[PDB]
Amino acid sequence: TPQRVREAVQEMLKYGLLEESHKPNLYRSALTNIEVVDRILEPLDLAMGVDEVRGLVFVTVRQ
Amino acid sequence: TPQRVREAVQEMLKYGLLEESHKPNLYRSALTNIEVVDRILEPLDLAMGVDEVRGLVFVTVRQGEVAEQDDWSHPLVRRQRLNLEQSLLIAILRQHFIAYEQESGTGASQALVAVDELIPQLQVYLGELGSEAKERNRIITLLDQLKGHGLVSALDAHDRVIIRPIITHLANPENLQALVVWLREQVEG
Repeated sequence: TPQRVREAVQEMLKYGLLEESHKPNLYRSALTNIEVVDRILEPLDLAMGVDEVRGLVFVTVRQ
Repeated sequence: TPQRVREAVQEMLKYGLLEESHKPNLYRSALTNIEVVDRILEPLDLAMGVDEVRGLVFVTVRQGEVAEQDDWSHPLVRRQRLNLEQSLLIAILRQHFIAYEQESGTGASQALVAVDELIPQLQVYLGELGSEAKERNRIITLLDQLKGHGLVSALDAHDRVIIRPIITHLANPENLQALVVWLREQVEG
């Protein structure tokens, strides 16, 4: 598991959201690794939602 | 991922610890899945400690490949640090817990200590205040601050407090040795 992917996952789980204007590196890491983030968050019953209009990465309770 | 594993991990993260005497099923679910929980918590820089003698499952900050981390700069840590007065009170509570545990056998019990018993022992170190009310309020404030870290419980109607078992892992001989070395360095300069 890449270090950048782990850092982005930690930041997303902590702050609950990711913005490209604030953290371009984590946003790019998570945007290009959507399948990786989904696989990571599946055991936690969580899913990642992406709004590329505003560069907003959020978490939703998958069900 | 099994439902029991996810539920146990989420509950343990929510509360910070799992005790068999309170949550036996969750304790059984988490104890038999050491590798699964380790894999789950590895990306989050967290680790699981198990004490089957005391039947406790606790969560600690995983040690990365850094010589000094201070163990408080982790983003998910919300607790504040511990000063000398709280540390001395914790040491007193650990001595009392050792006394309670040595004369203990088969059966379920808890470590209960009254405030008035602890009053003179801490008076020996800190000193003596003019009024008993001032000392009692100081003790109450210290106990409340320590309860904010999940080490004791709320005072009962008979002026007693219950010591949580986690202090045993908080006051392990390695941490005690580190604190003793640090205090020795502080006093000598």
